[PDB]
Amino acid sequence: VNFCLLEVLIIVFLTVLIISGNIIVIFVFHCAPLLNHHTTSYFIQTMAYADLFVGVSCVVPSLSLLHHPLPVEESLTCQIFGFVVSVLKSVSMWSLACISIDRYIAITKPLTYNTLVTPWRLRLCIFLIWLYSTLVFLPSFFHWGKPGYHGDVFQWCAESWHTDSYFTLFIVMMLYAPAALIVCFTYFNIFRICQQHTKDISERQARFSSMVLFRITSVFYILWLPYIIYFLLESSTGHSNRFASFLTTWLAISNSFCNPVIYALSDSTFQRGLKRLSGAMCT
Amino acid sequence: TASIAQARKLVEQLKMEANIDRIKVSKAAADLMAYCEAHAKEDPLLTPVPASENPFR
Amino acid sequence: ELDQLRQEAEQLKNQIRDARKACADATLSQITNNIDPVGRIQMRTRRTLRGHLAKIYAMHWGTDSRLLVSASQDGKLIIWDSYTTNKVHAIPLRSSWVMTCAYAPSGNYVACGGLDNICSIYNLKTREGNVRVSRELAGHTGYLSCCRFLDDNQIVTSSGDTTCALWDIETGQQTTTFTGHTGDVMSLSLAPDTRLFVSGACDASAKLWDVREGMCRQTFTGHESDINAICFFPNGNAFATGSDDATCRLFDLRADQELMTYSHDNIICGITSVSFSKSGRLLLAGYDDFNCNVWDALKADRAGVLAGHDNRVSCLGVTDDGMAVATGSWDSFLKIWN
Amino acid sequence: TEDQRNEEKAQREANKKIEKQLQKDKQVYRATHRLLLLGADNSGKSTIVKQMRILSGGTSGIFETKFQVDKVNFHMFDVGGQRDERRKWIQCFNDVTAIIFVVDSSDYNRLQEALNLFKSIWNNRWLRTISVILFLNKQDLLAEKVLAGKSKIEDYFPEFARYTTPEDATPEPGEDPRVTRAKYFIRDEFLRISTASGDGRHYCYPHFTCAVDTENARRIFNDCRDIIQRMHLRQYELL
Amino acid sequence: QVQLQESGGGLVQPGGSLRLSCAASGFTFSNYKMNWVRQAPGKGLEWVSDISQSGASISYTGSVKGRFTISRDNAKNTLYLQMNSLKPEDTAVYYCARCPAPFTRDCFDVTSTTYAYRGQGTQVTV
Repeated sequence: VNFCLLEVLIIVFLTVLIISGNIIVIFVFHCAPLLNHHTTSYFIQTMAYADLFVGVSCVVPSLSLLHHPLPVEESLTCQIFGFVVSVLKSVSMWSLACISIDRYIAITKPLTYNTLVTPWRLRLCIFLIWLYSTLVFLPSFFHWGKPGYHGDVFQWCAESWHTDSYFTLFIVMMLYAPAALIVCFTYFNIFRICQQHTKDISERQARFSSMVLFRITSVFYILWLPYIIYFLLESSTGHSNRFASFLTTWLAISNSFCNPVIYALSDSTFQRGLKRLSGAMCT
Repeated sequence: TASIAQARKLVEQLKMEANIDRIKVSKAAADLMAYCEAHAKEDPLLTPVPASENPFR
Repeated sequence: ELDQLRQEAEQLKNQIRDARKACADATLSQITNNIDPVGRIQMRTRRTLRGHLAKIYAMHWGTDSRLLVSASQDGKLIIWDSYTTNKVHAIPLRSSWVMTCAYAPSGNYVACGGLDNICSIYNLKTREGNVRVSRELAGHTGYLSCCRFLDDNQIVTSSGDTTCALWDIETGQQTTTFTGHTGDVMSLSLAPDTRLFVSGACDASAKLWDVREGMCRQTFTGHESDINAICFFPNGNAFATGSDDATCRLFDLRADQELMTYSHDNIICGITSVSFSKSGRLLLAGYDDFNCNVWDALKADRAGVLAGHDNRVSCLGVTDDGMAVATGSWDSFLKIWN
Repeated sequence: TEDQRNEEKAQREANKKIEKQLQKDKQVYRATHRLLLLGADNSGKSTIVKQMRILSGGTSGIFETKFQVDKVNFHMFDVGGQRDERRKWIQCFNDVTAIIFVVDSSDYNRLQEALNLFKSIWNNRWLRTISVILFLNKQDLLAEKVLAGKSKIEDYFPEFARYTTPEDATPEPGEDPRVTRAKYFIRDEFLRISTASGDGRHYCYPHFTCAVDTENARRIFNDCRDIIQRMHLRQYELL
Repeated sequence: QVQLQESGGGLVQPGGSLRLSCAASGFTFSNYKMNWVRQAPGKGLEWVSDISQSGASISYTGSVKGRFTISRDNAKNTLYLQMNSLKPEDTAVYYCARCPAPFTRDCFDVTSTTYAYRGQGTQVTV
């Protein structure tokens, strides 16, 4: 049980940080007076809830690796697990893109922003994100492919369930590429406008002589992209290193606790809210 | 004419301030301490209220 | 002969100064070796009243100690239940720039005023259940900074045109006008007996007026800058002021001289609201350092800090019961602290 | 206790109705954009608000107008009913998007008072986050005052002797290089204040406005747009 | 109470020299930005000069930039205007105005009404 102990320690080290950080962020965004209802707070709350659900889905691989509870089918577990956490990651990803949408609009339509982004459209938006993420991975239950290498820690489900390139090229074009495209275009426009304004400020200061959201999105994609490239490689032509698959999958899972840590330990005003809520907790 | 009326008004206002029955500030301090020790057993914020009679808990 | 008048005024004010020094036989903090310090006070936000879009600029408590009026700069006069956090009323104001609100001692009426330069009065206990403005008081020529009901019919109104006034609401005219101040009277306080009231101005002077005879009974000048906030001591003898000097001052009317100076080295923002607890042992002070302080009024020490607001504390009140203290602020929430 | 429960239910119904109305009002409140208009007796700010107004009569203290440009509501306060002291009622405007500042650019003796007012507004601890859309008014009269001689701008501002024009627009100010050298000297006089303080929190947006100018609504529009953009880019701290 | 008394002045022929001194009592003199404001006859008031809390930051209006010089001492609570190369345009009442608040760089001191922390006055005639 040397590899078993190593993998279960990795899984525990993921899941305790995941559940603690997401519980903390959920209680913060539920108890914050000023940060109660924004145009981005709904999406950030959805990210926190999705990653908490990632944690409550990642609790059961620990049990199967240590205490081993199995259902009657005994193989359906990955069929739910490798489904559900996958959907949750999609629920995370698109929500970040949705953030990258509205802040883009907040810069592009700055005076009509509250006319374009209302809380009703937020509720419709998170509903559409969850529905679309669940709909894309449904053919996994139709035996048209494995929807990702989550659940490969179950020793049965890796070599018995085979990915399909039709399914992979279906979900990458429909779920994996468009989120990255929306984020890339929106942060391109944000940084272009920031360069124009920095040019203006620098010019006026020349005439008279004598990024917590960015790092959340960036860290998400650079911790998540190895999983995409190795997933597409292993689903394209028949060559799959097991260790690299495990490494990339749990690296992709690992951003779920990274987002609360990056947000709380990197922002200033959210850190002030964190300290004030911790004081109201202790006192 | 206006300056004389302003002088009368200001002198009489400062004069009404002038003939005021002042009391030594030691007695003022004594009166404040007497009033605060009158309500020392009564103020809901000098001593915190028990939670049963608090209408906010 | 203006120089002769100036030296005459200097002679009489030196007579006042010598009378105050004759009063100042011993300082207050010297006599109080035997008093027990209050020690430690902490107060927690029992209810966060969130309903205001813009910065809250005024509040007034109720005499029932439960129904508080609040005024914010979006144009809403919201009457809240402090117990069950229920917005029993929310008036849209005619002009959103209001800087003061009043709650009648009977509880039947509220009032507001500000840069509209008009004191509007709204009838809470209307027959139909829809609150309507009763009458507008349109005699001031500056702005409006503080108003208080003496009763359901007599209201005293501080203003930016240097003059306080007292009005008959049913008539609509000023029963009297107090015109002794030099600039921008910002806060007025009522005595318990409602026979005489105090008011601090931007001329750094806090002045005691008689209600019935319409004259300035006394003048106090200890502060160095604009006075923003005044309240009587609960007995009616003393009163404390909060000025833009970043210090509070406790004067006593019977001695015509300041008694305490509540200040510290590390506080460099002007007091925006002040209040006295029911015993008067606690002086509560809003601030522009985003947090309130609470002081022991009998030793000039910081009893505690009320830090919960993201912006400056624009208003501050304590119940007649003395159980709660509400602090509104410019971050658009009130917070009620026990 | 049953009628007590009815009383609590009626209270909850009142709170629900009030909060629904407050959402209905919060939408309009965030939709509209507040503009504190500031000026003097010399500065033609009434003319400027007239061009955004024309292109009932009340004496309720302060003028408070509405204009609209590309379906955005602009709600502009002229506070003209108070005393000439302004250090307490100016604190009410810490949350306005943009302070308009109209200046009579022709009267050089009044300009030191105008720059002193501008420097007070810039460095006020409650106006340190509000950008100022400076409207240097009466350029067609400043052209007369400089081309006519007999009014010694160098004797009103001694720094004008050692000043040179940095940049110019070609058709409208570019007919004469003297008045242009005058007008940017006025502009830079305010800008020397604006760049002396304020760590990206607020900016001056100076405009050369004639006696009549129909485009001031669009200038306020395109500057408030940049103001909202710059604060959105300022929560990112890319600096 | 707060007082701001001005000493100096009188009558001086054009081209002369003078030095006004403001003794200001009733506050911490160091914590405030002090100002010199004049009132020519038949006019309103108009700000002439100002000096910051430590004396480092100094400004004058666009007429007296080279001629006059503002200075202050905070252990003496005194504010000086050293007037040189005087002019018939310099005949005015001179007030040492105080900025209304401490620890701030914003001032409102030119007001045609009775501003509270303006000095009593001094006829300076040329």
